[PDB]
Amino acid sequence: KFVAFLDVKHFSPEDLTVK
Repeated sequence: KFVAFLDVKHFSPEDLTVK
């Protein structure tokens, strides 16, 4: 969840891991 390094973007199509 929240994988965009934006910390303000709901979800992302480039999810790699839990991070």
